[PDB]
Amino acid sequence: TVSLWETVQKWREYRRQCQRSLTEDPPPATDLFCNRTFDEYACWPDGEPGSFVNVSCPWYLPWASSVPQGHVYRFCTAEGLWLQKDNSSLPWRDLSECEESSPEEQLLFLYIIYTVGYALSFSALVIASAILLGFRHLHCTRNYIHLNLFASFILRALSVFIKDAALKWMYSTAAQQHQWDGLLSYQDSLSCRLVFLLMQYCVAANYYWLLVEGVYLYTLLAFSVLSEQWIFRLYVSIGWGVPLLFVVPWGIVKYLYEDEGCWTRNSNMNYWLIIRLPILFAIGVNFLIFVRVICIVVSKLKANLMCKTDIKCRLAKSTLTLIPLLGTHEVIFAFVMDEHARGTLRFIKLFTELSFTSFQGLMVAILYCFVNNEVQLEFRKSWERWRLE
Amino acid sequence: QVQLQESGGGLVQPGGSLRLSCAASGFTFSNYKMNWVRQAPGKGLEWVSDISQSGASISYTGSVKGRFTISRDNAKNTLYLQMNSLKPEDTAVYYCARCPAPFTRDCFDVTSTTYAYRGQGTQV
Amino acid sequence: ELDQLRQEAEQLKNQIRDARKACADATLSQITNNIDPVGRIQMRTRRTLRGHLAKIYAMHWGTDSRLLVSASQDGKLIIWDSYTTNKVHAIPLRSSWVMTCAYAPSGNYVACGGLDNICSIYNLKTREGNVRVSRELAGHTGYLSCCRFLDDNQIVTSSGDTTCALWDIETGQQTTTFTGHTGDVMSLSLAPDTRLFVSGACDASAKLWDVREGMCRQTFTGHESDINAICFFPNGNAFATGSDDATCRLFDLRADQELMTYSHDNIICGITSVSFSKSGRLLLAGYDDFNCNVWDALKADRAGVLAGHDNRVSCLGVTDDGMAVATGSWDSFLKIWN
Amino acid sequence: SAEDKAAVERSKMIEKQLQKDKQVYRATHRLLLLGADNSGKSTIVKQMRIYHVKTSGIFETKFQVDKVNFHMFDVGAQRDERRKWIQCFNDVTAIIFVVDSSDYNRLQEALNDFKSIWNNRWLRTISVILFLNKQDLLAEKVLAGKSKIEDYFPEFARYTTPEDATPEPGEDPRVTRAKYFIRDEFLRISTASGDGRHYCYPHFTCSVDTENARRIFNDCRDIIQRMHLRQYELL
Amino acid sequence: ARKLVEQLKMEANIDRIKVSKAAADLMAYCEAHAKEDPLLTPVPASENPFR
Amino acid sequence: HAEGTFTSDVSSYLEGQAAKCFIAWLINCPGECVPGSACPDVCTNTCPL
Repeated sequence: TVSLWETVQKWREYRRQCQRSLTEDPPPATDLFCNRTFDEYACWPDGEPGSFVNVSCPWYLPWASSVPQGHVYRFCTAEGLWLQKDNSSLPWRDLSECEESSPEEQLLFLYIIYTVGYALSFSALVIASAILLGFRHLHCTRNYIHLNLFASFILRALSVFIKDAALKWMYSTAAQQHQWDGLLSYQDSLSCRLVFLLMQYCVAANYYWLLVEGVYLYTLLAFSVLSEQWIFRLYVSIGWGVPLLFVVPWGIVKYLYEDEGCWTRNSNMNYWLIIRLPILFAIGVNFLIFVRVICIVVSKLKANLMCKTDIKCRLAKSTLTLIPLLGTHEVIFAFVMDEHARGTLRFIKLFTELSFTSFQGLMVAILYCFVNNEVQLEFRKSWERWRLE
Repeated sequence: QVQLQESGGGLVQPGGSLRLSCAASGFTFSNYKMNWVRQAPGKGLEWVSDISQSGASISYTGSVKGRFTISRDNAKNTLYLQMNSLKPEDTAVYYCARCPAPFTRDCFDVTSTTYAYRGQGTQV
Repeated sequence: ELDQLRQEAEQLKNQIRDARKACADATLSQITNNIDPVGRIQMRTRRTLRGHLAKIYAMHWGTDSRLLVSASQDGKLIIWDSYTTNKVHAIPLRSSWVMTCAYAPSGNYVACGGLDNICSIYNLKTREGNVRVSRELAGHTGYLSCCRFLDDNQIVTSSGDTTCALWDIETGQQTTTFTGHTGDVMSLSLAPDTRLFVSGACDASAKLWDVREGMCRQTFTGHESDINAICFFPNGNAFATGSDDATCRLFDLRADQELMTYSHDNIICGITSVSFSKSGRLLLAGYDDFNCNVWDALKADRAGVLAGHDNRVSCLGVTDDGMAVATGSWDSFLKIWN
Repeated sequence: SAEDKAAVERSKMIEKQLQKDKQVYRATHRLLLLGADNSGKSTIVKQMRIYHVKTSGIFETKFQVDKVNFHMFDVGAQRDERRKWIQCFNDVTAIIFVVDSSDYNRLQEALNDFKSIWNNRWLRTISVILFLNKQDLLAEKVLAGKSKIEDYFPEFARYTTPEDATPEPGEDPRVTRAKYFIRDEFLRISTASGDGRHYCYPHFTCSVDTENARRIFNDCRDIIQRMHLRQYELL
Repeated sequence: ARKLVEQLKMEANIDRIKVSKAAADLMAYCEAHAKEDPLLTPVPASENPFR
Repeated sequence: HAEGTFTSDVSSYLEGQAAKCFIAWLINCPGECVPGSACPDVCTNTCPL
């Protein structure tokens, strides 16, 4: 995980040492011997004319420790003329001594899948928010929480898009050349880090709004009637401000200790725990709420002499409806930590979580703004009102 | 005007048969639910039977269940009640009451003491 | 024997029926097929008023075309300023089951009543400026269905015990009691002279009373269900009745016969409230299908619909100057249509 | 615009008071009490009055169970006809219906009133809590004999005690047979319309059972939970 | 027994007029008063209190 | 979450590839292994000239 900037700095130090050696060393060229030079890769001293003995593999290489005694070679002629290879302008040189696309197809596949899912979810949730706000009849506290959840999903999708764009800009050809020159690139900017801080905040806000949805449903089912005017403000504060209690500290820690490149890498897992732990707490609480709500539903179905044969079909439909509203699909691989996820298991976890979370926004919009009976009734009433003009 | 008239009744030996004809005028007889309410002497009004507007949903009281039968004539706006096997405790005044709300199944206050949509009644 | 009296009663009645038929020679439909039709009229909700917790069961227009009063089953009586949608008063009620409301023709008093069988009169104007219960009227053995302020000191009420009464605020007496109905008197309306009033009951009939005399003058039949509401033509010689049979009807006092009936096949829900316009050409009727329909008083054509309500429309009243119409529905909302 | 500012301030004060009243109104449950004259509903309302005007017309009994503050309305001096004023109670938490199980002669009449209440257009979504009151008299009647409930309802002998029955210990099979026969007679009309919009909760209240408030609280908790689950399309 | 008989006796003595005359009076009233009916003839928004 | 893990994996791979291309440009691959003479593996990647 050696960055390009570190390798560039090491090569700059190597070049400075090479320039110092080009002058301070005694001249062994008695008469038309080999000539010391620097081919931008390694220091080439004046050797014996008519020999191939050369220097070892240089440092500053990103792989570094690989056959330390290995030596790159180049032969001197009878007059030490750095014999030509295949009639070119570059002397013959053998590099097979310090020679150090599997993890690309998977990444491209995941990127395509989750980008498609997030675009579909963004469009569907924009339409759903428009539908919910347009009709004045659907203006309860539950629909307000639904609107907040939709806005959080939209913000998450937008942050993901901006993060992908910033990743594309970070490692562009122009940025790579600029870093080769030595001057400051996009990686040293401030908006670059703010993009990923915004992405982290949006993700945390999405998880905590799923938690708020679950908590509101549980309070409706279990507790008594509370002041909706005072409880909606508390729920909004919990959803939007609690992620600021562990996202801003994470950004501060990244600024102070582990800056690296644009806060995109997690070389230290302890600083990654700052974001990973509260989200896990939200997921666990939401799973407990899901279990309690499913128990309540199955208790309702198994009573009042209604239970004849449709206990399993209705329960299956209710569970499949409740799964995307809460963060329950993610509990399968949520407890498989990032440190212990390696090999094909890590790819399976990443694929499942990314794809399901990408399409969760579209699923929520479909199940709570299009198939909803109240929305369909509102549309029917609006059509009937328009019909008579 | 809502007018209901009943024909028949009288005095017959126990176990006999009687026919009651109810004539209704002043409203669309085919868009209403008609009920039979009887009141025994020295006793309050008691619901007997009801006929749905479509002539399908028909119910009777357990006292006369399986013995009293009804007929409706929406074209003639008349109702015919046929009874058989008269019992000594079946002597009462029968009124062909009408449910107030049209085009509905339920109807309240059919057995009211001062129901407006009730005929004079014929003693049986 | 009394059977002879019973048969002569209907004899002296059928004679009335055939006299009415003889006095009838032409229908309003034939005469009215000359005038240009009113045509499609579109009304838009200029202002909506929110704040009632539960369904709205009654309303009244103040005699200034600005102030509005509305009663809801949450136990709250609210007085609005229809121009600016400002809640002038928020009087809380003793009993939450209020079924009727009224506004005095002076702007000083507001009446209400309902399932508590008590007509409560509130004094809007007070020395300290706070609304207080000026008087409570008791004596009705049934739920109060409607009440109208005949004067600053006289009020006429109709209850569910098949009676109507005239009350004096300063003593809470029953100086005049109008009996004769054979069902729950659902609504009543005063003629624009404070001389006679009509009252429609659940017996599918309406009667004309006299506050000065005290007994019914004529009675009108023709309906096949409960008369949910009643109104009065501005000229004072006619009145329109809405019933649960989804058909409105027009009656005339001097003609003493049914004039013509408003009905349509598409609509099936019963009437809830009716109200004539200032010129007497438009008849607005509420419906349980969540919208109210305005029909021309002569040609019986659906000029338009005020479809803007999410629940049953219960109260509907045209302003005194005719500038606007306001409908209150069970969705706890009031709308001002123009 | 000083007068306009004063009017706006008055409207703001009134709106804040309206919100304060709205909280309390939404925090309480309203119940409607129904039953015949010989149903014992007066005794029930009297006992729950202490558990926690001449013409009248309506009554009130505010009893609190675990801080829920149920409002319980009993209709007083009103005419026999109830078709019109029953529309007022079209949005209540539940309707409590009390039946005299012992009175076989008027049992059928109670059945028709329950059927009319169930099938009413404006009470389609309102659940009903059923109280088959006067259970001790029903118990003593069958043991005392000379009752012959089969004549009124020619279905008793062609009927068996359901396996769902959970009779109290030390009680005769005949008494629980009759109890569940009457309960199923009501449940036959209960489970004949309404689909899954409103249900019926039957209970066996003997004469003075102090757990009536607990039963009402449990039934209202079930009703609210079912409503909330229906709003989320889970049920 | 007597109250209804007396009331119907009062109802019997009536001075009802022809329906056509009353109908014509109704038409005359609507024709005369239709000029100043805001609902029938939409009043322009300049003087309409409800903008 | 998975978004952060995927971003970290992608960024780490991209940084490694950028370092490999810097080394390849240092070698000057187009002129280095013309006659198949010890072709470096860093020349197989795609990046500026």
